[PDB]
Amino acid sequence: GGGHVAQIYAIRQSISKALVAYYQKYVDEASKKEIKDILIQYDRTLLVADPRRCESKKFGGPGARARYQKSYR
Amino acid sequence: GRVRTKTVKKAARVIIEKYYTRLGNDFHTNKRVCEEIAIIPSKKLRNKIAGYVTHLMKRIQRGPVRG
Amino acid sequence: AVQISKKRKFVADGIFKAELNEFLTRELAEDGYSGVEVRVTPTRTEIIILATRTQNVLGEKGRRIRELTAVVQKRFGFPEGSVELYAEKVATRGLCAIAQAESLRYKLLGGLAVRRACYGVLRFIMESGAKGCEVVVSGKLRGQRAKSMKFVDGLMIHSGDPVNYYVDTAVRHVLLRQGVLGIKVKIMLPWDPTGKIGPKKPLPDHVSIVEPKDEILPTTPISEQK
Amino acid sequence: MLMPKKNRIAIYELLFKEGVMVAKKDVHMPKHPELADKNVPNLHVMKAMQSLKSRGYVKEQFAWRHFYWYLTNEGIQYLRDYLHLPPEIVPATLRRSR
Amino acid sequence: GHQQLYWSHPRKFGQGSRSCRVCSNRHGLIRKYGLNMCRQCFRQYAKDIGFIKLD
Amino acid sequence: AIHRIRITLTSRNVKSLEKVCADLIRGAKEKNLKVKGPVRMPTKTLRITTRKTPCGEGSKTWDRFQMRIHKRLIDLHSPSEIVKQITSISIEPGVEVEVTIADA
RNA sequence: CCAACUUCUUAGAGGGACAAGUGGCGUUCAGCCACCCGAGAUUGAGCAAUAACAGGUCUGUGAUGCCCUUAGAUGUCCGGGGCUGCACGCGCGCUACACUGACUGGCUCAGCGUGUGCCUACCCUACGCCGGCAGGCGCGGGUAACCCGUUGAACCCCAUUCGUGAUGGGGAUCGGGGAUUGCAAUUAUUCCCCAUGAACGAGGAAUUCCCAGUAAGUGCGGGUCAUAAGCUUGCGUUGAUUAAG
Ligand SMILES: [Mg+2]
Ligand SMILES: [Mg+2]
Repeated sequence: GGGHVAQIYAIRQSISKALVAYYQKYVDEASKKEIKDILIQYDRTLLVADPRRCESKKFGGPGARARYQKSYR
Repeated sequence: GRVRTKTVKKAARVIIEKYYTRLGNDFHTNKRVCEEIAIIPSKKLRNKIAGYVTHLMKRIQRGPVRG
Repeated sequence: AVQISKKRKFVADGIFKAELNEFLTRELAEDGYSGVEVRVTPTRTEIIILATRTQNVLGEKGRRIRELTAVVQKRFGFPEGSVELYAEKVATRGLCAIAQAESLRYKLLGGLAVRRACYGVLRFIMESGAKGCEVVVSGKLRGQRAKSMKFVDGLMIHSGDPVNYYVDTAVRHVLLRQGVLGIKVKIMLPWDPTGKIGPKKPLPDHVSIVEPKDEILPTTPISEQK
Repeated sequence: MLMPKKNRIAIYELLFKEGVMVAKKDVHMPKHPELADKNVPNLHVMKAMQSLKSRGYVKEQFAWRHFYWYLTNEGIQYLRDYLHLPPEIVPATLRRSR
Repeated sequence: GHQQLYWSHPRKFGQGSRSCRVCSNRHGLIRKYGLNMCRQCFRQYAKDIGFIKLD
Repeated sequence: AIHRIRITLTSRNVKSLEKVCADLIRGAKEKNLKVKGPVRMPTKTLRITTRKTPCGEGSKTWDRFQMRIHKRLIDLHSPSEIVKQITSISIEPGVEVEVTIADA
């Protein structure tokens, strides 16, 4: 799924939180909170997901918010 | 947009007067009290009544609200 | 023969269900008809007519039952009698909206005043345990130009999706001497049974609070070992 | 219409062996469906049953596009006078059922 | 008359032959899923089919 | 005998087929058979759209009717003499059940 | 049983967030603003009141009143034409005016959805072999989380060629040939090839749409459809700027 840059943010997200979940489960959480320190204060959106989505088209214009041109005369 | 409606502000005064001793100043416990004690039709106004009931529980223990 | 897709089966009995509801309305208009309920089986299927006045679909040993399974047979293509009607008196006779919409259909054909007849029926629904209703008569009343009377009496919601099952709407037509009249009855049903006569699933704009108990024994203690 | 005699007997005998028939208002179909064997198109079934209504012996309504009828009891005592059948030979209008 | 050529223009492919299921229009019909109803006709039984809305 | 059967169930409404799901679940497991669970094939939503107006006058409105059909599906193994008490323990007008042929 | 599982795929029940926590503002009243934690501290839309309009629709309706017509019929059918006619004006929309691009070749990643008919007879098509191309041929699945389909979509990415030129930008116009749909392609139905290469160099007064997965670029699937999208309706992608008298 995805695209070209929708995927490379998806694997960046993935292998960032991959070893964090290996470090909750096979090393201590002191070092997990250590590696979570560097990841969160440097542009936090790695291991927390991006929530927003498509926000669907409506029935009076060519997309979600765009509308057709009105003609008064 | 936060301003709370009438039927939530109506239904809180019927609860907290009648069950002042069966409560606390915790939202998540009083959430469970409000479903037990009166039939709420859906979850959204369940914990939205409970929020305003807790908004009075940190409050009517201090001053003369209609208590 | 060969078999079609599920997406065309569900519309096929969706459009089957609408058609006989159209004709039986055209056929049993005079009876307090009020709908159908159909049961499809790999046996004798079972249509039931919810007519109030159940006599007038019967003749001498079911005249207008047997042919009204035969007109359904030789139209839709059933096998030899895998479909049957059953007439069935509906409870709360004037509380389902279609019934008295068909009643005041024929009560306007006798030549009454509209205000006399509607105050007949508006007092008839609201005596019948209805929490609220309102009835609209539209068309050519006094004058060349046509106007519209409405007779709101009772409480009635208008928006949200719970104007789907607290209410029912019925729209019917009455062919009078000039033009066509318009009938439009809507009735709000009581929550009361959690069951038969009304809807379940209470209306979300009110909180049904209950009392606390008798508050017995707050005093100095007691115990029993048993 | 123009009433071919051997065809009208075939539409009457189906209208006599029960009290129903379900012609459909699309007259440009070559083959009437309930008959489908004795080479009748839909115009023959229309304009014969239309002859009956003005005498009153049959009684109709109309569905979406189907053009149903019912048999008034005067129609039964006429259909015996066309088909030479005694007042023992009856339709299914009276009772065959339980 | 003279059935050699009466209904001869071939009612086949084409929207002069597709029709409305309810009471015989041929305009704006819905052949989706094999319903065969004109747009005006479909709305009245809308629920009677079962196509409820978003709500 | 001995067969391999598959029973299907689908409807417009979901709450009715939720109960018919669990009822045949308990109706095999009261006769202590072996069941594989209710497989969740996705919901088929068809979204036919009309222009809401009879004429051409308006401000270009549209309405979006839709019908969501839900479908669920269950295997069993038992012989097919008891296809009657698989059929006739529920009537339920709004559901449409099928049983796949039992040649295994 | 010649393996264990639900993390993604998918639904179902349920949990979840309320402006409760924290400070500040405020009659310490409704509330407002800052952060704490959190996936989320306003997701998008549908039903939408009273009372109206001489708004629209009698050319959907076996809904209908009135009036007209009723056989040298406005009823009905077949045949050809017509709504497509062009001195001109106006309205939605599609392409372009390039170098942030056009070519050529690599390279690559989506979601919604529809698919063979009671009548109605024409569906999506993978594969194989013929052809520079539309297409033709046999052979098979699919009434469908089964087959098409891990839907190898476009923009874009990268390597070459092209260089400020009315240019290989741009494709109107038009001649000739070639294939399928069909009862019939001419007034060109569409598609393909070769050739022809017009304005157009960022647009006057004026005016429209829009504020975050937003505009906008970009393809895709429905609807209509025998053959058909410059439309509309949906989806994905890349993603910002600012009266008790
Ligand atoms: Mg009409
Ligand atoms: Mg330049």
